[PDB]
Amino acid sequence: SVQTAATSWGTVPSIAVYTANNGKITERCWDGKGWYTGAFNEPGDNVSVTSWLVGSAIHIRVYASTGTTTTEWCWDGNGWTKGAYTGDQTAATSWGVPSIAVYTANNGKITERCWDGKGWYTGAFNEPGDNVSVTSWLVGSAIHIRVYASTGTTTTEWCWDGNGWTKGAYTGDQTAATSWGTVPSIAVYTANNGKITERCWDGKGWYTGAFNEPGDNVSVTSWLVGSAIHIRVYASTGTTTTEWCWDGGWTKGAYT
Ligand SMILES: CCN(CC)c1ccc2c(c1)Oc1cc(N(CC)CC)ccc1C2c1ccccc1C(=O)OCCOCCn1cc(CO[C@@H]2O[C@@H](C)[C@@H](O)[C@@H](O)[C@@H]2O)nn1
Ligand SMILES: CCN(CC)c1ccc2c(c1)Oc1cc(N(CC)CC)ccc1C2c1ccccc1C(=O)OCCOCCn1cc(CO[C@@H]2O[C@@H](C)[C@@H](O)[C@@H](O)[C@@H]2O)nn1
Ligand SMILES: CCN(CC)c1ccc2c(c1)Oc1cc(N(CC)CC)ccc1C2c1ccccc1C(=O)OCCOCCn1cc(CO[C@@H]2O[C@@H](C)[C@@H](O)[C@@H](O)[C@@H]2O)nn1
Repeated sequence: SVQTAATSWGTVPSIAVYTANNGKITERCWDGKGWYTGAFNEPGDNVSVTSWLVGSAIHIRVYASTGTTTTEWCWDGNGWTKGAYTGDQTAATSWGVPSIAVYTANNGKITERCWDGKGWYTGAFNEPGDNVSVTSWLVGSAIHIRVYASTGTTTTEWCWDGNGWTKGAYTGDQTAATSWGTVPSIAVYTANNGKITERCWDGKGWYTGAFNEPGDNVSVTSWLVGSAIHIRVYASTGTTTTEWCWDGGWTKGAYT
């Protein structure tokens, strides 16, 4: 089946969903007025994405992978351009300049490349895995990162909280992760052999979430309005991606 990556921003919000299909990555966009096909169009068998706002202007980084080569595509308001980033599965997160962290699963090994505003360098993360997802949150200036590494049917959470990578309490399969607030609350979606289920953290242990829908692949994005969380899960079977919406139960979204 296809596989997707999703990012969102702003008050509307705007959403961008990238789809790797038959060697080509395309983009579908929401700006509150219906879904439309965006301008991003590049080769790749795997895609991950991150984005940040500068004022009212979105900046987007899309990581497109073919074989072992990952190309970074940059939206900074004037067309898509090839970024400096130097088969594989990737997952990406960013915070703040910005700083960016890209995790790559390659032949059972997950490694990490980092952007700090100066150049790309190889981060400390090395753990086994065939599938990878990631989420992060700031507590002040302090980044906290959670990487979900999957091998077979086991998914291992790895935690960055300022002083090394520690194995998390979380309990190949393909995952997608999002988080919100300062506790934080986390939600991890896992596509396992045709079905997507949910595991949740609210600061006091992991438990089964209410989301349960079919799909071979999953991506996710979320935003806060005040303290209310809104979540969009993109579940794909074949070339069909269904959007599932949490806005306070889960309802089928308008995405096509
Ligand atoms: C870009 C337009 N302007 C004019 C208003 C601008 C805006 C912000 C900065 C600006 C300039 O400069 C600096 C400089 C520093 N320094 C001094 C050298 C370090 C202490 C610090 C903060 C700001 C910052 C800055 C300060 C606070 C918060 C964010 C930034 C920033 O956007 O940051 C943008 C900085 O970009 C300059 C360096 N740069 C940017 C890139 C772009 O790279 C692309 O984008 C990257 C994010 C990656 O994806 C990369 O692979 C890809 O190729 N390559 N080199
Ligand atoms: C009774 C249990 N203990 C001690 C035995 C405890 C309790 C509370 C804290 C404790 C410890 O430590 C801290 C530390 C900090 N700092 C200092 C600046 C940050 C480095 C701040 C507050 C407290 C807090 C804290 C104080 C007030 C309000 C909230 C917290 C808190 O939950 O905060 C979280 C601390 O642990 C308590 C509950 N908790 C946190 C985790 C973190 O777990 C990881 O991170 C999670 C988000 C998930 O990824 C999870 O799977 C992964 O294992 N597991 N249980
Ligand atoms: C003025 C009174 N009317 C029309 C007579 C009205 C207004 C709002 C809703 C209304 C009705 O009905 C629903 C019904 C549901 N349910 C039941 C749980 C399932 C369908 C949920 C929410 C509302 C909403 C609703 C609640 C909160 C936020 C937005 C909306 C909305 O859809 O419209 C507000 C206008 O905002 C711009 C137009 N808009 C927003 C959306 C939300 O779309 C979803 O969310 C987007 C972010 C995307 O992910 C998209 O694919 C997905 O379908 N659709 N159209």
